[PDB]
Amino acid sequence: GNSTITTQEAANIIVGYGEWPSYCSDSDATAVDKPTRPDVSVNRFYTLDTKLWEKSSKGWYWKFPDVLTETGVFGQNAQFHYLYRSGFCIHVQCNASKFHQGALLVAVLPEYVIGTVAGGTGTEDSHPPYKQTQPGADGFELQHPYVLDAGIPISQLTVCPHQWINLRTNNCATIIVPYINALPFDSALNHCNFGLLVVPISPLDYDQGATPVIPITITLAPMCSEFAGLR
Amino acid sequence: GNSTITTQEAANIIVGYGEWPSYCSDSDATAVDKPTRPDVSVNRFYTLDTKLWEKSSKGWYWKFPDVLTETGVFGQNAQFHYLYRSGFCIHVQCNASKFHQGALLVAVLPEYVIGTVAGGTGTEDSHPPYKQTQPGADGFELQHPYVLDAGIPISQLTVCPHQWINLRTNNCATIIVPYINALPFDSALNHCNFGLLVVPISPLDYDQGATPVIPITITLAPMCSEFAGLR
Amino acid sequence: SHSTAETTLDSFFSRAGLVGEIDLPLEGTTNPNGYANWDIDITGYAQMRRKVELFTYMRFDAEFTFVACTPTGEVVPQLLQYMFVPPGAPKPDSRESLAWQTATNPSVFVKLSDPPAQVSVPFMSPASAYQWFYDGYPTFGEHKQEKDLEYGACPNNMMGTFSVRTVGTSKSKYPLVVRIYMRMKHVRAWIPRPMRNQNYLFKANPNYAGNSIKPTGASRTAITTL
Amino acid sequence: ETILEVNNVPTNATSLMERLRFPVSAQAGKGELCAVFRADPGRSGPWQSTLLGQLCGYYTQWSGSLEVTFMFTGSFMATGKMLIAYTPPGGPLPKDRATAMLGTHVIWDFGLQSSVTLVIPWISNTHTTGLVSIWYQTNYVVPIGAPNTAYIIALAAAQKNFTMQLCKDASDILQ
Repeated sequence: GNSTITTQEAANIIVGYGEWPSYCSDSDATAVDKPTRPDVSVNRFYTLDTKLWEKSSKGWYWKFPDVLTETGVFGQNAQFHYLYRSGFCIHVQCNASKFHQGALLVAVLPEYVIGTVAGGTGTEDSHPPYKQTQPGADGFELQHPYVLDAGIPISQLTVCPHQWINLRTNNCATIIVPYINALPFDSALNHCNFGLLVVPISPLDYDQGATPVIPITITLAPMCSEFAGLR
Repeated sequence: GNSTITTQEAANIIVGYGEWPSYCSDSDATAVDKPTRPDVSVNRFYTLDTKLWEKSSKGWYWKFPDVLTETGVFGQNAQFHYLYRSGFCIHVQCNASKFHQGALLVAVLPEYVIGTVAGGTGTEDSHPPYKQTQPGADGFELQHPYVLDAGIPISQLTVCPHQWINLRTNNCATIIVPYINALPFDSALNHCNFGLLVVPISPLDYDQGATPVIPITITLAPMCSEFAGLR
Repeated sequence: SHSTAETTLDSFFSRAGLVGEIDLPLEGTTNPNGYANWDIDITGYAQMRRKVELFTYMRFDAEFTFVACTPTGEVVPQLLQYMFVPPGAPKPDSRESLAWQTATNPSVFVKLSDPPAQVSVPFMSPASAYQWFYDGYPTFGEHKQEKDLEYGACPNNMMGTFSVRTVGTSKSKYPLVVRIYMRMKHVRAWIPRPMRNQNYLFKANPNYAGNSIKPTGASRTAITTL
Repeated sequence: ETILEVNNVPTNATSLMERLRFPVSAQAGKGELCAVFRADPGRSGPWQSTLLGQLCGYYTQWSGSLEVTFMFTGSFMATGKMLIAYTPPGGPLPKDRATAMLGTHVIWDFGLQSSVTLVIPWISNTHTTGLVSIWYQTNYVVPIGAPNTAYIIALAAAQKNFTMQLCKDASDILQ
């Protein structure tokens, strides 16, 4: 941790599926290749940036690990290596005034396969572009949110690991996510293991004050990263 | 308590006269038939309703046990029965903003014999109507406040059991009242054993905000009820 | 107390549903040469896709049963052949192909007069479990435009193919239809997802009708009415 | 726990998201009825938004206790008390707030508890539904510069004593 900022942390922490991230056992590691375990250098607190929440906004999503694939040592140690394995520590911080009000749904959904409009009837056998499906650092903004842009209702999204951000109670959510995939090792650039989801359910509002845009900061850091083949 | 909404209990509680409500011992109770002690079903938290406090309001008062005589099981176990005994647990709740201001005097006055105007000179040997003397659940609004509508100065009311509600410190009053009467057992409909008094002393005020009316919720529940004659 | 046996995955899945209808007429374009290759999918039992998409990763054995008959339901003295083509193995291109004799792909020889053919198929994926969702791309490179059809496609869920014959050499004397029934066995599921709420548009692709988005459930006239 | 769509407005397909939230505003008044829904998940339709309700769609008969967690999404400065009342099968919704009191009810404040949770004692399916009613105990109190309108999210789920009993299949197409 290059900058631990105390947020008066409490039992807000939410283990993904009750499984703390762990290194692949070498009996589990179906390889005689030396698995590169990259200590602290990449385990640092990577803070993506800030997105501006306004009452018209619909939501945002990231794709792990595509978010960080071009973001620092972790990024370079992912593009270069052939096999990748890791967990994460998601700290979505939304700090707003005591006079603001709202609710975000920070949630993590494994294998967030995106479905986008193919035509209002489905006139096209279309398919979402490299941009939309692997947005990376900027993150991508949802267009249809009731359906999670995947023929999937958000009303039950909370069946996934999730942390509420009600502006009257908390300003910080803390989700840690273990590596989840059929294979112990998959590609880093190609198989986005899971997706971070944060959607304003109860929309923001205010008497017209001096600030109309609430920040949503996502800080995150790998837990037990792991790489194998080199370049 | 069917819905104890924790307000984090505090030393606002005020024993009547250092006398906790108690069942009348039958050595004290001049009766040989078994006195009906009506379990929890009637000890439930009766919440009258909410009165809207506005800066022109002068005060309100209720009459025990006239408040509940027609409101639920307790009312039914009083109108039917001939003799009645009980205490009460008064929980006056006033929830307002931190920008509002005012001060209430929640007070309990035994035998609140009401006096009404006899004429601007005193033209009438009049006597107050069934409504005013027994307003019941809805409650009655004071007309003359400095005098407690009984030739009686409110400036000394605090000699009665009382709890202040300053909006900068507290939002809740909690008075418990033991049965106080010359007789151990009296009628429920005819002798209003005492009266609840809640009068704004330091008046409400505000620069024109978004709320001009502060609510006053009154919850109450009997303590040591006791009934005798049947129908 | 009661029992949570029917709310188990096996009770929820272990019922054989119709997954394949194969028409074998004597004249028509439907099946001219007389053979059909049926790529296995756990759909067909249409109501299965929503169920099976409750989870992300799944694992199971499969039991296939083969009911054969004429369109009248008449049983006729025909000797059919059900041949199973495992993944990767070459599928038959025509009735005279050597694949029908290539005994690396198991094949069942049943008469239509005999009761339905039955046989069990083990878990076939190279992966540790089936995926109904592969949020990404399967290849390891390139940038070309038509890579989008590859998006969301996991080949590892290739369970194989069933091929039906007459048998040869000369064409049948009877109009035939075979029904394939699939029942799951030893079901293990994993990552649970919110259940599908919009009508399906494609296969192996979770698209939704963009202009016609209906809410998940029925609606009412006002919030305070019954 | 999953989100309970109590609010129903489909025509506004662009903003179907309104279905997840209560409107509660200062233009209301004491005893005014905020919202009301039934306490049977298998039937359409406010429970159909729940993961529970649609799983039940795959089953025929069932029985158990339910719990509905309400979460207040207003500002820190907003206050006001709301009455949630349960009225068991048989017998209609109470005429007014007072008559909701005599039955099992819950006095909910936004001041102290941002999230209150109601337990539905028992509902079986031996073949009316039961009835959850939410009332305005008080005014909606808000200072200057604070929103006169806020929203509530309802989260519902069943408890471990819940069982589904007979298997059925639903209504969603292929292709």
